[PDB]
Amino acid sequence: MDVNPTLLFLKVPVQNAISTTFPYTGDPPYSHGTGTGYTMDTVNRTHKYSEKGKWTTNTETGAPQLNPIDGPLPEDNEPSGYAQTDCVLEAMAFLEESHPGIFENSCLETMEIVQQTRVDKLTQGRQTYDWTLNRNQPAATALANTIEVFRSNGLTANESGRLIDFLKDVMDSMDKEEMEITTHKKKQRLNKRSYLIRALTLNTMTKDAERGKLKRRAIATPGMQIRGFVYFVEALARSICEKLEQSGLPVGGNEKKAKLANVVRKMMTNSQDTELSFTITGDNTKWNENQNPRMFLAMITYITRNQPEWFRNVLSIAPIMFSNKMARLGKGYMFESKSMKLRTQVPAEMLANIDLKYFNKSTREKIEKIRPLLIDGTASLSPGMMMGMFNMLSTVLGVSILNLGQKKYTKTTYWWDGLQSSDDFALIVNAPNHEGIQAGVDRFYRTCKLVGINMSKKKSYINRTGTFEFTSFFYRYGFVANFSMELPSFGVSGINESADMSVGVTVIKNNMINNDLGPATAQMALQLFIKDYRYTYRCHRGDTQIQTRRAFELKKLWEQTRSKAGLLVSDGGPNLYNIRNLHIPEVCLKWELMDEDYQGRLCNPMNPFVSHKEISMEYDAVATTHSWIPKRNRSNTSQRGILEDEQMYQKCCNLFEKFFPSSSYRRPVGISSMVEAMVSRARIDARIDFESGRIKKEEFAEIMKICSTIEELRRQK
Amino acid sequence: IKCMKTFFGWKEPNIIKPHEKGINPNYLLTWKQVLAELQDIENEEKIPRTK
RNA sequence: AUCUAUAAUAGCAGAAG
RNA sequence: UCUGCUUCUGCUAU
RNA sequence: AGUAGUAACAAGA
Ligand SMILES: Nc1ccn([C@@H]2O[C@H](COP(=O)(O)CP(=O)(O)OP(=O)(O)O)[C@@H](O)[C@H]2O)c(=O)n1
Ligand SMILES: [Mg+2]
Ligand SMILES: [Mg+2]
Repeated sequence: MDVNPTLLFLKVPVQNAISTTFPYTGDPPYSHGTGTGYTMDTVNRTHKYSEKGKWTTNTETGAPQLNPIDGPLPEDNEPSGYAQTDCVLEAMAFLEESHPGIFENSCLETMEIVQQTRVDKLTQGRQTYDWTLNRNQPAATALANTIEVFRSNGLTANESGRLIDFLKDVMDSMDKEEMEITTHKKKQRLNKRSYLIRALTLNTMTKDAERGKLKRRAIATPGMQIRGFVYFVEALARSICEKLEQSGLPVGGNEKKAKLANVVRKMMTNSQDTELSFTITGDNTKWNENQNPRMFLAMITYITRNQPEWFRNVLSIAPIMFSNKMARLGKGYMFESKSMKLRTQVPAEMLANIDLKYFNKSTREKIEKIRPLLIDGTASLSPGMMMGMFNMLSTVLGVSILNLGQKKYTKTTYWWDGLQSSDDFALIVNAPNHEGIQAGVDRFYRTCKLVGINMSKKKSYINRTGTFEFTSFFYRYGFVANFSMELPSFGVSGINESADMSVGVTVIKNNMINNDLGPATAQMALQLFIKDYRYTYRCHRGDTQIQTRRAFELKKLWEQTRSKAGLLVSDGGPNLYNIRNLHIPEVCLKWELMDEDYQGRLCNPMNPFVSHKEISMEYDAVATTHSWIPKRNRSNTSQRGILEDEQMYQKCCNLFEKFFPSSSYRRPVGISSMVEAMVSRARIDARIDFESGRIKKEEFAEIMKICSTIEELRRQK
Repeated sequence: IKCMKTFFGWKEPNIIKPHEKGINPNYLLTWKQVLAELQDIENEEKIPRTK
């Protein structure tokens, strides 16, 4: 017998065993070299889908920009970026007509959002392009560098702390004759065009650890001048998506499954009995490369009708900046000579003035096709969205096309509705016969073509209503469990012993709750997690023979302890977990069983493995000694000048927390400097203390004198 | 070392199916070196955690 | 009965597009 | 010159 | 050589 696992589908429906088809036990594919190839190929595809558009030269950056809007209607079924503005405006108008007041209410909530949001929001980002260094940096570091450069250039509206004031600072920065960068101290001066190109740049990197793809692709990260505007636009689009029944966003998880099930259920209820009902499991092809920023500007302009003009402007800036964006090419390439046995790095900035003899066929073609767009090591990319930068606005566009499917708009016997999550979509078509179904599908496809949406024909299929797939959720008369997708969440997390126990047990319990993890498999998952935990942390049961550096101390503690069942697993104790007590932490689970001296040692108030805060008297520690801190190795470049800046930053922040007790519980607000706030707090505290009677004459005088000394030092350095 | 001692029947190693793109004498010498260093740190019976 | 929300600390990890 | 955006979920508290 | 797969590793300073 030849074993064929796929033959199991001959009896078990594919949905009820979909977990088999997800091979998430092996490592995911990574990229190894540069991402310049994928970046250039993305730019060339974007300009190929819009090649019949109009070419112009940007008077501000000098970049060739392609405009495919209102271009010739497509003649074939290849992806097209030729969205018609009148069709997009009609889709918006009919979405507002079908849901009266959606855009007005969304604009009110977004006005509140825009007026209250702080600049600190921008620090909630991951790796960000930093134009001051022309490199990727943490979002908070990039924002701090931007604020420092803006301040040294006389731009200080961001001192208000509001995001919109920082956006005004960005707007004013885009009008300066020259930008001063002060490194460490080399004083560089960018001119208007160079600073402008750096401000409209999105750094490009290759996406790593991605399942389901044979070939790698490029992702983009914008700078700080783009992120605030994109945040405001995405907030407006999220407010809109929240009010739409077809939107699969921003709902996620169990709430998303419930919404999808209820909406599909209502759709099947609305469909009359004599009607034929079909469902398209549909993907859209080249979604981000055919989403035009000009159509996003049209959508925002229609959505913000009759709003204050400042609001329309601040919402219009993101599509404008994305219409004039530049894509940084990346790291370049690497060249090898076998005969000379040497290798060298060729930067991307010299890919326009390099000889094409060095490259293979396809890379030479890429460079030849992309050379007219190269400026300062970036490529002009007017069309496209550059990989999920306006997820919610493109969701709104897709939902508008879905909304165009009611019988009041089709004016025929067929109609359609469905679900839209950015690019993914489930389309339910109803019609009195099969010809009507075909006509409705053709009309939906062509209407999508009219707005720059291209249904992937090779990835989409259609069947009688009742089963479909939407955003990796498989629906067979109801959504099925897919446990494999949550498989990489099982294991030792690497935080510390306590946190790893908590995470392992909690993951097992939540997988029992959400992903149909059965009780026997849950017990076996518990056993496997305890094995992996004991291996990782060298904390095998005291009464064992495994030889490790920790085993002697564990044997001593084991033989020392009367009640062994109270010892934590990290202390070589037994595993008392079962299905009953997964929701209970480990220290609480066996608190009754602990020996008194072991319990008073594990939870000692003067625990030396956790940090202690001053009130040299300190607060008592509560955590156990298993909550230690892992050494983080961060030691070979020239970027070692920031280690001292960060150390002094930390010193200042600890002093501030000594003056402001709630600063680390909630984010502090204030336009005053740190010294001013701290001195005023010290003064008012000394006053209400001398008054209430905790300090005397002389201590109050001394505090007031030190405050006056600090204030004359801040005025007189 | 103990599991190897359970086997009697060692011969002089010779190449039976060569690696057509490699240098096979290097593989023969690598196996001989593994045997020699095992005999070395066994003759010592001061067997470290790593050799 | 409602409850992302008559709501907003932050970081990390998993998944999805 | 190298883990982006968005959404959800879980854990933790420099 | 090998890993690997559209570009890299097979140390670097
Ligand atoms: N990591 C990710 C994955 C997806 N996305 C967003 O989801 C879209 C569809 O991805 P997708 O992966 O479905 C496109 P694929 O099906 O591979 O190819 P095709 O375009 O030829 O059809 C992208 O264009 C981005 O907007 C993202 O922002 N980050
Ligand atoms: Mg789909
Ligand atoms: Mg896809």
